[PDB]
Amino acid sequence: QSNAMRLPYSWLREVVAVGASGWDVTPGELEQTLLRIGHEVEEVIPLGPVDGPVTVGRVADIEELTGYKKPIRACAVDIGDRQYREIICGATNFAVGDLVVVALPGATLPGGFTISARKAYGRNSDGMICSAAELNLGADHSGILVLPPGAAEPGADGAGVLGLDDVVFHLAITPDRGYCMSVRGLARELACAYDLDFVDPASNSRVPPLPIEGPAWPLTVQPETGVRRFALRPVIGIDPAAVSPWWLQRRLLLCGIRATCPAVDVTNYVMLELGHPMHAHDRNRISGTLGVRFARSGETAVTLDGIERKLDTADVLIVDDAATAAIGGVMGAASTEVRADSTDVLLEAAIWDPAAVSRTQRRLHLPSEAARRYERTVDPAISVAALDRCARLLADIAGGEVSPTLTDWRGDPPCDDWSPPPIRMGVDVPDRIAGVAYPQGTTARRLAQIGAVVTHDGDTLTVTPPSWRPDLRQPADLVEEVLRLEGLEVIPSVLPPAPAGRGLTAGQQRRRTIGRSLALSGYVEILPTPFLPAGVFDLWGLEADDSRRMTTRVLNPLEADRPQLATTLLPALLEALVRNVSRGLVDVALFAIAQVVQPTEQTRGVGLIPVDRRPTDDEIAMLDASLPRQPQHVAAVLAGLREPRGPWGPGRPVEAADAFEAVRIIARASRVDVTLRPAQYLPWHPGRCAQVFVGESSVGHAGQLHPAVIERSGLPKGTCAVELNLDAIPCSAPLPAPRVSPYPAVFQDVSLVVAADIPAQAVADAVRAGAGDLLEDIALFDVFTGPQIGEHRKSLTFALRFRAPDRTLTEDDASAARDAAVQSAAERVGAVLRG
Amino acid sequence: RGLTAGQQRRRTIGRSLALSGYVEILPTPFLPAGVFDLWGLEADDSRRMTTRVLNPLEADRPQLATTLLPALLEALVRNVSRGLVDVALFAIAQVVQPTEQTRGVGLIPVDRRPTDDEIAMLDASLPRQPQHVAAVLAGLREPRGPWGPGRPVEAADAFEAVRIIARASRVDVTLRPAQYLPWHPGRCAQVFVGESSVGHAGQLHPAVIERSGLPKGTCAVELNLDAIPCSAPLPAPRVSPYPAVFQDVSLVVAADIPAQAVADAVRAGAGDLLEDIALFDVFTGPQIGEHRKSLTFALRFRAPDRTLTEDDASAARDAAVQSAAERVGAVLRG
Amino acid sequence: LPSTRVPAGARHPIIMLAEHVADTFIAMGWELAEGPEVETEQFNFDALNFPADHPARGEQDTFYIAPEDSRQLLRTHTSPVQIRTLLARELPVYIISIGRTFRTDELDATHTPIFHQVEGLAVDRGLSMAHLRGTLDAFARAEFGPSARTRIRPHFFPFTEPSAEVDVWFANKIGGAAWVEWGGCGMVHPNVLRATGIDPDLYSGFAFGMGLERTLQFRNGIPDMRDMVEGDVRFSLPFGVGA
Amino acid sequence: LPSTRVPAGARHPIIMLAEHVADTFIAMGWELAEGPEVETEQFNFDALN
RNA sequence: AGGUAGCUCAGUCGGUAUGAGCGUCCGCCUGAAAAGCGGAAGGUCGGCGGUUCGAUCCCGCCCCUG
Ligand SMILES: N[C@@H](Cc1ccccc1)C(=O)O
Ligand SMILES: [Mg+2]
Ligand SMILES: [Mg+2]
Ligand SMILES: [Mg+2]
Ligand SMILES: [Mg+2]
Ligand SMILES: [Mg+2]
Ligand SMILES: [Mg+2]
Ligand SMILES: [Mg+2]
Ligand SMILES: [Mg+2]
Ligand SMILES: [Mg+2]
Ligand SMILES: [Mg+2]
Ligand SMILES: [Mg+2]
Ligand SMILES: [Mg+2]
Repeated sequence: QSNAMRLPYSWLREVVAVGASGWDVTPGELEQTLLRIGHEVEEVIPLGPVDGPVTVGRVADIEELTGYKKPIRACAVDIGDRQYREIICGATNFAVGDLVVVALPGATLPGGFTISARKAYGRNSDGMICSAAELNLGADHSGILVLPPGAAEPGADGAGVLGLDDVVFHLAITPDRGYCMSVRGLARELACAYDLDFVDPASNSRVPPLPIEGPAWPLTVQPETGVRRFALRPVIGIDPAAVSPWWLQRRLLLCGIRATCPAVDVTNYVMLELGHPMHAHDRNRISGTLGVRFARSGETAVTLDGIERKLDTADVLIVDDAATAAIGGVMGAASTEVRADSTDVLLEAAIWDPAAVSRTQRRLHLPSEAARRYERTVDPAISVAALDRCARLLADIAGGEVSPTLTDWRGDPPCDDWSPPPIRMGVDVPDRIAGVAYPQGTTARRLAQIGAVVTHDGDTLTVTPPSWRPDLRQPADLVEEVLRLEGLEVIPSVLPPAPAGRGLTAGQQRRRTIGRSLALSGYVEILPTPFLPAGVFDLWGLEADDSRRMTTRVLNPLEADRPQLATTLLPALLEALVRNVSRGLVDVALFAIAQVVQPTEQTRGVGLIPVDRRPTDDEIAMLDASLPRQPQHVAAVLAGLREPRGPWGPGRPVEAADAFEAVRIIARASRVDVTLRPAQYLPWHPGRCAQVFVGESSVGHAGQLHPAVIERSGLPKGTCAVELNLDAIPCSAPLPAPRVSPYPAVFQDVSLVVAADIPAQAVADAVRAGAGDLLEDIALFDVFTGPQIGEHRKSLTFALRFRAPDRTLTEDDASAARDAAVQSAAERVGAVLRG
Repeated sequence: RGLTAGQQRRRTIGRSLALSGYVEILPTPFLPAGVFDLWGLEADDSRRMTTRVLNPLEADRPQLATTLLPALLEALVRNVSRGLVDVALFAIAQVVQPTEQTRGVGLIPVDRRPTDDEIAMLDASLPRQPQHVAAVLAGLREPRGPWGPGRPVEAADAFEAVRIIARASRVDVTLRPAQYLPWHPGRCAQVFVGESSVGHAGQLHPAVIERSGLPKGTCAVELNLDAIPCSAPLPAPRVSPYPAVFQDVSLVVAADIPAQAVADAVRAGAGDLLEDIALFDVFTGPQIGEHRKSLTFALRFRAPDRTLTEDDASAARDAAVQSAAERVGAVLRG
Repeated sequence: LPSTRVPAGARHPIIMLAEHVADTFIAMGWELAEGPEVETEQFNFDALNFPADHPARGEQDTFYIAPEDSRQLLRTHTSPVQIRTLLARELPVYIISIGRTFRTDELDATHTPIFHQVEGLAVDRGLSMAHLRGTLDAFARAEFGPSARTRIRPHFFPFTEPSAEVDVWFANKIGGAAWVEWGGCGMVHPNVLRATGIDPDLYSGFAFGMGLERTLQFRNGIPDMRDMVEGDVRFSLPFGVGA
Repeated sequence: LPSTRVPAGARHPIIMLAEHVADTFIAMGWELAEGPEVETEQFNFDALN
């Protein structure tokens, strides 16, 4: 979690109470205040609680019990007043006299764990020595909690020595507030919320700056690496045996940082307090002058963890005469690493280019507490301040001597001002944006609390944001500061009057009609995944040059074997059909209305277009033309029983004609006419497949799927499918004016014999073309083959309804029209009147 | 705020009936002459209490419709007489039903806003004008084609039109036997939503059909939309991914025990493991016995957290059989 | 006896929720805008004021499209329709957009890599945060009832300044009436206006975006989001035909 | 071959014209109001001046 | 440690896949079902390769799950 920020409430209150003595607030109210100003509190963790005899003790002896597999030891502990207890433990991270926390019988630990005197192993175990995890204090259960020397005398209450009345807040800081990645930032924000005086913990008013009488180390810097400031200050003669005190290790642990040697513990404590990442180097291991430079084409380098990493030409690293020292603000190597062997250190305080750090730490796949903050910009004005704070805190704990020499690099031009350029903004600009009339002077006061100096000049403010707020660049940024501090809840709710809209487009309206029509006809909509099943087109047996194989590919799919984006909706539908069938739902009709992705040769990437102006019309056309074609398709699949069984009969299985009807349902919903012509197009059955035309434009296919496809894909037998390209179906806005004659109709039937492969629709069209205007309706109701007809023939019988517009049609008039239809079918499809 | 729930429902019912083959007509409010005498209605039938127009265009048709069926049946006869004999029509329109409280209100002064009691007076004085939905069917419900000879209109097609309207209204509906002219007394259901009657459906009475010159077997449905309550459900369906167990049960009951009552008894005993129940066979014959019938249901059992075993499903099936035995006297088929 | 020879189907509940959302804004005079699912990085990120080589962009859960240098992707949100609308239409603009969005989140009970968002955009003379709040309240009252209220609190998005998150309060909720996180919103960033040729000193605007699967989850009480995306007919059919 | 076993019906053209008219005004922020067909002379004439 | 019929599982440690259960199909039963008996169909034994005259078995690499 790169945006996380953990810290104890006691540390926050301490920094805030310096400027406002006696400030204290409940954790619930503090949570609501942080949320009101825009800080997500992900979790509020109170420490403990403990009850009963939970006191700090001193181990008197450790008679190691041998013979077992695990190193079990018996320990005598003094709980104060020289009243010794007998406890048994299996931890091996403490020696005689180390300070530990014990839980005597009668005590209770988090949570619901009452300590009792139980017999275990060869001795009596009336109590136990607790770990950080068992006390709800840390996240380490591998070893027992051992306090640093001199934390508290034996007998003190454990709830007070550990501060189990404290609460630790876990916050998720938005990426524009990197200054809140510290106690300095968060404490400043609270002073703004409660209108309190704030003393900056990185201010020189706390302690005077340490003296500078000369450079601390030879240092050359390349200008194009992007580093804005680099500081060095040595601390000579540290005691390796000395460790960090309890108040420092406690706060460090509560912030998620494990303590190691005191030279590194101060670098992490200062980083958490002020926000400036701190790195400790071993001055004894430094050889020659230090240099900041880009890497070579293949210059590898090992880190402190021993992993060598191939660097890029854009990586910023520090390197001396020997080998590489560290990788910018990512991580340091093992060359200058501080160990128990070290005694002389050289602390570094550097601001690195955020973009450079972001690229390197992301490509090398290793974030860090330092990298997360450098990615979000660090206040360069406090480099030496945090350095002097870090050197003084180190010499105080390890018993060293702060060297009065300091190296500082402020760029090729010695930058003295670290504040962003000033911003001009009208005084009432926050008022107009918020819709609230703020009291006089609210904007200037709020912008002062965040650290900006403002100068009034009529109705225009000149705001110079502080150096820790590089996000404040435009008047809009300043507006956000005023509104979030005043509270967004004061903003009223007025409904804006929108002009007369035009409603839904014809395409949006058609998408609804198709959904309603298919749903009413028994189809269940699914949301189709765009990631194709693995090897679906090979299961379909598609040719190598089938256009559907030309898929767009995702570099980082959730499933490695499914990176291709769907060029057709059928695989997703068939996947959902198999899912339903495998769950016992075998009579299923599904549909989907979604776009596909069809790249062409013109599909490619477009380089960044400047965003300081509107892109040109050719640039807009470039971006549109570069994307794969994404037309809207409608598709459906059917398996099992189309009509269920009931008291009416055994139901009816799905047939290819049901897919043909789904086409006509879509056509009717689209108010277009449609013709179906025979076609061979996988994955459809070559003898049960229609290609769908609107006019002379193909728009899709329908019918029963190929039996070989069905078996290879594990589909139900007889599965049918339809897929149409909605964008190929033209929009129609007809204005019918039907002729409704009230005169009687004449009913006649005609039986026509044709070759068995003459489509019935062609015969009907020929009949219609000859019958003329008197023909009102024609309907095929019988298709017959047999010995009465002849080989390779079939007989079609149509019901004809004739009607005149101005008179009662006579039988002779209708028969003349029928004979003309028979003549037409004879000339066009070779029909013969049935005899 | 857009369309009200009632306006939106009126559209959904129109779309649903139109997609199911029904053609909407605009029904005339002037009743055909002597229509209720053709129906053989009793003298005290509430439908005879009509509002009357003083100056109708046709002297013999001054009464305003208390039901939508006469107008629909008139349009059905018009289509049939013009050679269009396979016809399904529907209408969504108000009727006019005066009460004893229906009377005239004298002129209220218009130099000021009328009082609240004056507004209530004017509203209360008008005849009740509830919105009804109605439909009629004659001839072939499914036409003939290369698939087969088609299927004639049956009373079950009117029952399905009820369920189409119920689904469009997002309400559950029960059909109970009833005798209510002009419907066939043996092929007529009264439609309930909860315990509230909302209309009738089925095949029209053969005597009504002959006296009215209607096609044989004509069916009809009429519902009072305003009696159907509005529903805004928020479903959260249980979707178990575990395998289902399929079992069939064949139950013998008396011939006049409604199949829905047997299914409800089976469902009540099967418990939560029962996911779906479907009747697929109704059988009578010498193998069963006189005055009896045999119903066979397909049962699909499924557990929410485990693969259901055959024994677990059979225990649920046996409990359903016991429930149907106690409630409708069902006997397991042997 | 059972009479349904043609069993009813069902439009998807997410689609029906989208339709109700669409109808709500159409009845307020707004219109529906559209955009493709495979989108350029120009519109998904750059024109929306996302910084480059920065965690606010690189740590987005983005599906990138081959090749490496293509700057093509499955859109992580419907906000690129803001750019497309402002480039295609004359001011003033009052639109919503509803479509699929893609994140690299594993499918589980509360996450789905493919979901739907409703985007809102209003650009006009004199628009303020109060108009944003009036629209959210009307939006909430239409999707959750007359007792629905909205809460707004500061947040961050690169394309809004100020930025906020929208919480919703509706009666008959889960464990009683309480605040549920609903979506994000804010005033349109002036860099977004300048990237489309709009004078920020003359025109202002607000935008918002809510996920439909999330909305359907806490409104209806759907425990497992897998049921919303797997296409089991048992999940859809109880919602009705949707005609 | 013909495949439509359930022939399509039709909502009335006047009703559909009404629906389009309604949708037009709804998209402008207007709403639909209703009233009975059998009306008092008070509202049909007198209150209308 | 294992991968074995469509699924779920035993076996076979170089020269006829020994087998079950479910499922599927098929007969008995039922007007037709379910359930039950009865029988049948059903196995390059994980891919890629060696070794060998010959590999489910032994050797190399890799997919897969706990
Ligand atoms: N685009 C944001 C939501 C958002 C839209 C518009 C303005 C602010 C926020 C998301 O996908 O989460
Ligand atoms: Mg959030
Ligand atoms: Mg800001
Ligand atoms: Mg004739
Ligand atoms: Mg004749
Ligand atoms: Mg079974
Ligand atoms: Mg079985
Ligand atoms: Mg990313
Ligand atoms: Mg063995
Ligand atoms: Mg065997
Ligand atoms: Mg065998
Ligand atoms: Mg067999
Ligand atoms: Mg086989």
